[PDB]
Amino acid sequence: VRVAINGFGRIGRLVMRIALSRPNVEVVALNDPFITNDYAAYMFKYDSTHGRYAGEVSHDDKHIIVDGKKIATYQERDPANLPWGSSNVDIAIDSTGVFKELDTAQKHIDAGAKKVVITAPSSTAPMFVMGVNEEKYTSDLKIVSNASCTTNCLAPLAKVINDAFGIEEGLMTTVHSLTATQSHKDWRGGRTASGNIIPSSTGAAKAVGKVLPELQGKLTGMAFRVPTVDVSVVDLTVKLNKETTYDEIKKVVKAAAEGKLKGVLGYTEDAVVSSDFLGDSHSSIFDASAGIQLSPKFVKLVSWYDNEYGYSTRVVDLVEHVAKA
Ligand SMILES: *[C@H](CC(=O)Nc1ccc(C#C)cc1)C(=O)OC
Repeated sequence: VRVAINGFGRIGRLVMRIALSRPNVEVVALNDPFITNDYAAYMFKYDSTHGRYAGEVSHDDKHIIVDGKKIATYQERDPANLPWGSSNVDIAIDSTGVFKELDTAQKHIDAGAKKVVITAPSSTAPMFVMGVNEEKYTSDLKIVSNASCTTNCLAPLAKVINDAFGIEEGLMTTVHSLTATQSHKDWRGGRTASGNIIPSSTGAAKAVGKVLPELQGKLTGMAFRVPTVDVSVVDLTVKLNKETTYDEIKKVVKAAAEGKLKGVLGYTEDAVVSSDFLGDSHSSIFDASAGIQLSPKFVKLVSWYDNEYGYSTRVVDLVEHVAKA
């Protein structure tokens, strides 16, 4: 599968690291009008949290070069100008977060790509979360969104819990890290991040309603942003339809993690802390020891996620899936 990446922020760079390692995915091109090839190579080589790339990185006037593989580079403000038809780009991965609707992501189709994968939530493109609703994709949909990293953490765990015990209602808190610098629409967010706990909204709990229609209207929540490494944790307080015990929840989650959700949902019982998940490619790692059940239908469930790395692995997953179709 021949892919091109638009945008070389955190996500585009990690999607590229992962796609270089996928045997059936070939990275053909990169586009980003705001950086030069030498900065792109620097940014790709170094990462404060996910380590130096274990391989050789350089560049020339027309490529970024990774372990010898030359990857053509472009600087187009308008993706309609990119040579995707000429380059034979099967799937364009858009990680700019600005061409994230059906009419704007269309530009990659116009430029010659067969399909587009938006690495950001979308109001108009269909949204897919691996292990939740990817079986619902059909090969006539040409533009799709991988939702958000918090949605990717919550939705697999919510699906498992709802399938086994039913969710009547749930309230979610995410203790959310500073990913990168991501302030006149959000006053709390313009305060110094570095020493503060900063409450914030989130649409993650409601976007689960898109990929799990049966949970529509049954979840909401909020976030506390903290100044830690790029690993966050979801704190899900659910009212259940059916009585259960915490050991039963553990077995159900563990079975899904070892079975149908292998590689997407993880499971631990160790005395973990957030930095133990830097680089973890799961969407959601259930922390069995951190959760707590009060009564047979009322439980707090806890799940970790590297908010860049698991998401970016799911992106390349969705790319292969959309291609396998
Ligand atoms: C996952 C990474 C991420 O969570 N970025 C993020 C989201 C919300 C806020 C706020 C307020 C800050 C940073 C991702 O990129 O999904 C879109």
